[PDB]
Amino acid sequence: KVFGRCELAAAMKRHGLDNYRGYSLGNWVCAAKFESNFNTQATNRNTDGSTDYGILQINSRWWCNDGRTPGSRNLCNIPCSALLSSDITASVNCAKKIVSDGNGMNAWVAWRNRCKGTDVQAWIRGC
Amino acid sequence: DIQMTQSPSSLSASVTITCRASQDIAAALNWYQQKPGKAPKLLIYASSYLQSGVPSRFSGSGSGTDFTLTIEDFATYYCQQDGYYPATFGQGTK
Amino acid sequence: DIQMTQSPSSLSASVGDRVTITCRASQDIAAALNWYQQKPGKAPKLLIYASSYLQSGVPSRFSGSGSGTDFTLTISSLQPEDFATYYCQQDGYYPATFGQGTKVEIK
Repeated sequence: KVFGRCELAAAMKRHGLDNYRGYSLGNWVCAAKFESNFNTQATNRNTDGSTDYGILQINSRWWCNDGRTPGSRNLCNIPCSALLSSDITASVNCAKKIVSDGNGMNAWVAWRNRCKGTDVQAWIRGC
Repeated sequence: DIQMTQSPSSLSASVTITCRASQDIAAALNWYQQKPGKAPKLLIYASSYLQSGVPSRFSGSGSGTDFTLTIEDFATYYCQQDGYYPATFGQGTK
Repeated sequence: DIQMTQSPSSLSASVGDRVTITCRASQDIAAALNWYQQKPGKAPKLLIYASSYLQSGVPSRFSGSGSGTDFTLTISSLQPEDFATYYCQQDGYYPATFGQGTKVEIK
């Protein structure tokens, strides 16, 4: 599924990402746009051998288990083929685990370079 | 798709446009101005947030499903909702 | 803002021809680039989302590619109903910005 901007914000806010670890809601929406284009099924295979899955591009070497990725830690205790749902529950829940503090969104390079310090609230404006 | 119906479709006028969404879009409604064979230019974001450079005679209003743009400026005007996939435009007012 | 440069400005070709339109963003916008089709008398309509995702009902002769700064829309078999102006639009940074458009005509 491909989410709309306000559809994703509303979903994410219900799931408690609004201000999670002092990260305002626009941060997460901004990160999803660049990472997955709001596409719950985006998958991108990395030259490092891992693959990134879902609306939040969760990694197969560290956070989820795809079965084809050597050195698999699967710290979110969830198969990657579960992070591709139309419900974002599994993806939000793994994101909550990944970001353990106020530097945690730096887990997404796209957020780091594109969204950090900009007017992220722009992303929820009108919702 | 969320259908954006503008009215009226055309207007003659010498030196108020409506847009209606089929579904509740809250305030996620943008206004665009297009001159002939030119690209659309964004005038208003999120119902009423004017873009920098756009004069104050252009104001915007509304929430939910019924919205208004308020008026060199002979052009087509388009509403566009960008809160729900796929982003859609109304058919325009000339 | 981000400045989109689109080319060519117009083109004309024959039924069945392959045609390609390019869009260059003034900085890296990843895949946050859409293509709109505006038929005469009509509003712009989303044809391709995020560089390559075809919208439903759009025929498979249309496609798009690119990620970063340079993007392309290809019509693999031009048809008379494609008579339109095509716009790229980056929607990754506020405010959303359009290319200048490409009028496509069919002999």
